Amino acid sequence: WTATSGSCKGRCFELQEVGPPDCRCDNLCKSYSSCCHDFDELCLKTARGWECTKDRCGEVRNEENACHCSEDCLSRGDCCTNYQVVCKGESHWVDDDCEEIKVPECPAGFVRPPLIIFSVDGFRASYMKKGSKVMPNIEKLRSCGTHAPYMRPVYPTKTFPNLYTLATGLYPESHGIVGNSMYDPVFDASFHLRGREKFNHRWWGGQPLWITATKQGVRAGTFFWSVSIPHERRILTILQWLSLPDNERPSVYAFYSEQPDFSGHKYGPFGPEMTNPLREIDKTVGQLMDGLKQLRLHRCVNVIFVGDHGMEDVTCDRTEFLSNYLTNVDDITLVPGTLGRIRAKSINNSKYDPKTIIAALTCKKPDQHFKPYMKQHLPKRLHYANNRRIEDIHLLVDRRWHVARKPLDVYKKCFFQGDHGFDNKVNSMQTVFVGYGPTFKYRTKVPPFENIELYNVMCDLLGLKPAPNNGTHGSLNHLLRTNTFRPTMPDEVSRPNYPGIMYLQSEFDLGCTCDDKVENKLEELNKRLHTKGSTKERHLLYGRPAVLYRTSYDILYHTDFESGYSEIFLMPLWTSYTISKQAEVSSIPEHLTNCVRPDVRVSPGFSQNCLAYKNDKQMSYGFLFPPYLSSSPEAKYDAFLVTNMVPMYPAFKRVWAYFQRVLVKKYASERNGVNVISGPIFDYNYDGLRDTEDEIKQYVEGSSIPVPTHYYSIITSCLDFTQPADKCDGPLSVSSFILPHRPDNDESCNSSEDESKWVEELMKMHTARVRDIEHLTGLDFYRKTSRSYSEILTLKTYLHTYES
Ligand SMILES: *[C@@H]1O[C@H](CO)[C@@H](O[C@@H]2O[C@H](CO)[C@@H](O[C@H]3O[C@H](CO[C@H]4O[C@H](CO)[C@@H](O)[C@H](O[C@H]5O[C@H](CO)[C@@H](O)[C@H](O)[C@@H]5O[C@H]5O[C@H](CO)[C@@H](O)[C@H](O)[C@@H]5O)[C@@H]4O)[C@@H](O)[C@H](O[C@H]4O[C@H](CO)[C@@H](O)[C@H](O)[C@@H]4O[C@H]4O[C@H](CO)[C@@H](O)[C@H](O)[C@@H]4O)[C@@H]3O)[C@H](O)[C@H]2NC(C)=O)[C@H](O)[C@H]1NC(C)=O
Ligand SMILES: CC(C)(C)c1ccc(/C=C2\SC(N3CCCC3)=NC2=O)cc1
Ligand SMILES: CC(C)(C)c1ccc(/C=C2\SC(N3CCCC3)=NC2=O)cc1
Ligand SMILES: [Ca+2]
Ligand SMILES: [Cl-]
Ligand SMILES: [Zn+2]
Repeated sequence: WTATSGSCKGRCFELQEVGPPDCRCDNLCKSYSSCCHDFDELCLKTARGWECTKDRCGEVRNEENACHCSEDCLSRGDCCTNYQVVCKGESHWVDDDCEEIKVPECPAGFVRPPLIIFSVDGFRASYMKKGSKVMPNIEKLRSCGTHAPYMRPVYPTKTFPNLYTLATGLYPESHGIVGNSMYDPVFDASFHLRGREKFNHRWWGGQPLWITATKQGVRAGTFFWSVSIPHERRILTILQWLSLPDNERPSVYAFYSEQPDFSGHKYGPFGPEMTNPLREIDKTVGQLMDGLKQLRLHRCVNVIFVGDHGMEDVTCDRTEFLSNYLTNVDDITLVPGTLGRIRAKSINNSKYDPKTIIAALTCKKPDQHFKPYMKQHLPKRLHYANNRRIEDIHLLVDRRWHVARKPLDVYKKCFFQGDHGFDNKVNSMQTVFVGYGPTFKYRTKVPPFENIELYNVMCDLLGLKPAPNNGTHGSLNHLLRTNTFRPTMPDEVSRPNYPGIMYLQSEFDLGCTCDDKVENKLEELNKRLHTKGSTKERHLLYGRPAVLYRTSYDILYHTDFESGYSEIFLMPLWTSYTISKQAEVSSIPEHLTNCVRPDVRVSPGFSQNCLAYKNDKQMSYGFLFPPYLSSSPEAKYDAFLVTNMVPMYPAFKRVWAYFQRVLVKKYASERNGVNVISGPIFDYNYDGLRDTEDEIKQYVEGSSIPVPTHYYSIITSCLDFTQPADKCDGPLSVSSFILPHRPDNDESCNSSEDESKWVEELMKMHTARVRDIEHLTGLDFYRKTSRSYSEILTLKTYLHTYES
C-alpha cells in the first residue's frame, strides 16, 4: 500500500527515494506502483515530440512541452537535444571530425570527468561491424575512442547475471544472481524475472558500483528506469541532472536499452527486422552526444558503450526433451532453456538419485545437443558451482538449441527466433565494449577481455577504490590514458629449500623398482651441474613461481625440467620445462616401463611410494615432466623419480599420455618451441581456490598421498613466433587448461575411439586463464620477465577460446 496524496511538482526524477506511504517521483516509482498522482502529468510530458523544428526557435516557453526550444532552455538545462543544431546553426556531434581529447575540458565546478554508462541488452558483438552502416554515432564512438573487437560475458550468458556482474566485478556464483530464475533452499524462496520477490535485497551479494560510489562520496544518478519511461525521456533526465548545482549533481550515470535484445528474441540475431532497432539505439546515442555538446560536456564526460551478452539463432524445433531420456520425468524440477538445472521435485523423496539421472542423460543419442554435468565437473573457466542456488546437476546446451522437460512445456506454457544463455566462449554470445572520453585512449583497439574486469575500470574512472572482486586490477590499464591503478607484484610467502644429496638408496622402503643400474669425470661433473641448476635458465623462463601461502617445499633441478616439490602434498606444486621446435619425441624403453626411482634429495617420509598404487586398484600414476620428451637416455631416468610422480586414474592417463606424447611436440612445432608448467590442483569444495590440507576428500588408498581434482598446464611461447620460446625479446603468448581428474571419460562421448579423435576436444573445452590456475594453486607466475607488470596481468587474464 501507498498513500499517493503528495505531489511531484518540482520533484520530477528526484535523486533520493522517499519513505512510504508518501508517494515517489523517482525514475523507478512505476515499477513499485508508487508514483504520485501527477507523475505522468508533470514528469512524463510528451507534447510536441523530442526534437526542435525550425519554426520552434525562440518560442515562448510552454511548460507542457516534453523539451523546449525557447531562448532560456540552455539556462534551465532542458533544451531538446537538437536545439543548437536547428536553432543556433550548430552541427551534430556525429558530423564533427573527432579530435583527440588529451585533457578533460570541463565547465567550472566539475571536480572530475563524469562517467555515463550506456548499456545495451543483447547487443551481439558482430553488430558493430555488420550494422556499422546504420549506426553512425556508435561507429564514431568506436573508431575514435577505445574499443575491443568483443567483450566476453559471464556464464550463464543471461541478462540479470551479466548486468550484475558488470555492476560488481563478481562471478555470478559470488554475487548470487546465478540465473534469471533461482531457488534458494536456505531461504526457501524463489527468485523470478517477473515478480516482486526479486526486490528483496538478500538475493544481491557483493557491492555494486552505485553503492561503491555512494559510500566514497561520489554521487550517483539513479541507474534504473521503469520500462514505460521512453528512451528520449531517459536521456533528457540525464542531461537535466548534469545541469544540477555542483553540490547536488551526480558524477556517474547509467542509461539502459532493452533493445536490441527485445527484437532479437522475436526475429533472430540478424533478422531483417533487426536493422531498425540498431538505428534507434544509434539515434539515442546521437541525442546523448548532442546533448552533451550543448552543455559543453562532450570533451569532458567519459562514455562507456557496453552490452551484457549476445544473441543466437534458436527456434522451437531445436529443443531436446528430458522426457525422451528419463522415465521419472515427473520427479525432477527443470530450469529450462539455453541451460539446464535439475533438482528433486520433493525433498521427502530419498528414492531420487542424481547419479542415475546423469547416467540416463549421458551420450544417449548420437546427435545429442546437451551434455550433463555435476556442477563441480563443469569447466573451471565458467566459475559456476559455488552457490547453493546452483543445482548440483547442470546441462550445458549446444548453441542454437534449447532443453525442456516435456513437449507440453513448449507448445502450451513458434514465437521466438533468438536466445542467449549458452557457454560464454560461444561467439554469438560475445558482446561489445567501447570507451570514449578524456580518460580513455584515442583511436585504440584493445584485445578482447572479460566483463568481470570493467568494475575496476569504472572505479578507476571515478577515483573509487573497488570492493573486492574477481577482476585483476591493472589488467585493463592499457584502455586508459591516465588514472591507471599501478599494481605491484604480491610478495612471496614461502621461500623454498634447495636440498642436496642427503639420503642413501637403502633408506627408502617405497616398494619401487627400476632397472637403472647401468653405469667419466667429464660427464659425471656435467650431471652434477644439472642437479645444481646449470640448465635452469633454459627450462624456467619467467622465474620460479612464487608461493603465496605458508608451506614447505623444495626446488628440484634436473637436466630437462625443474620443479617445486611440496613436502605437504608429496608431489610437485609445479613442474617447468621447455620443449624447443627441434626437440624429438622418444618412447619409454621396454625395460623402464614400471621404473620408479627414489629421489636421494627428499626423505622417505616426504615421498610417495609404489605400494599404495599397487594396492589402490582404482588409482594409477603418471608423471608431470613426460619421459617421452627426455633429451637423452641418461636424462630419461630423471623423469622416473618418485618426486615427478602424481596420482592418475587410468582413464585420465589416456588423456594425459596423449597430451604429453603428441600435443606438446605439436605445440612446440607450431609455436617455435613452448615452455610448459604443469601441476596438480585440489579444489574439492569447488570454490575456485586452492584447498588446504584438511579439505582433501580423497587419498591414494592407504596413504597420505592426496588425489588432485584437476591437472593444469600453462603453455607459453613467443608472440612473435619467428623467435624461439627460450629466446623471446617481446610479448608472450599463452594458452592453458585445467583438466578435470576424473575416473572415467564419460564427458567424451567418442572416448572409445583413438585419443586423436577426442582428447584435444576435451582440452579445448577446459581451456583456462593463467589467473584461474593462480586462484586454484596459490602460485604467482611470470615473476621475472622483461615485460611491464600490467602487460603480464593482461597475459594472465587471457583465455584461448578456439573459436573461429
Ligand atoms: C571472487 O571474488 C570474491 C570477492 O572477493 C571472492 O569471494 C570471497 O571469498 C572469501 C573466501 O571464500 C570470503 O571471505 C569470508 O567470507 C565469510 C563471510 O563473509 C561475509 O562478509 C562479506 C563481506 O561483506 C559478504 O560479501 C559475504 O556474503 C556472502 O554470503 C551472502 C549470503 O550468505 C551472499 O549474499 C554473498 O554474495 C556472499 O556469498 C558468496 O560467498 C560466500 C562466502 O562468504 C559463499 O559461501 C556463497 O556460496 C557465495 O558464493 C559474507 O556475508 C567469512 O565468515 C569467512 O571466514 C571463514 O573462513 C576464514 C578463513 O580464514 C576463517 O578465518 C573463519 O574461521 C571463517 O570460518 C567460519 O566458517 C566455517 C565454515 O562456515 C566454520 O567451520 C568456522 O567455525 C567459522 O565459524 C571468509 O573469511 C568472502 O566473503 C567472499 N566474498 C564474496 C563477495 O563472495 C571469491 O573467492 C573470488 N573467486 C575467485 C574464483 O577468485
Ligand atoms: C539486473 C540489474 C538491473 C543490474 C539490477 C536489478 C535489481 C537490483 C536490485 C538490488 S541490488 C541491492 N543491493 C546491492 C547490495 C546491497 C543491496 N538491492 C536490490 O534490491 C540490482 C540490479
Ligand atoms: C552497466 C550497469 C552500470 C551495471 C547498469 C546500468 C543500468 C542498468 C539499468 C537497467 S537494467 C533493466 N532491466 C534489465 C531487465 C529488464 C529491465 N532496467 C534498467 O533500467 C543496468 C546495469
Ligand atoms: Ca577450494
Ligand atoms: Cl535461467
Ligand atoms: Zn534476452
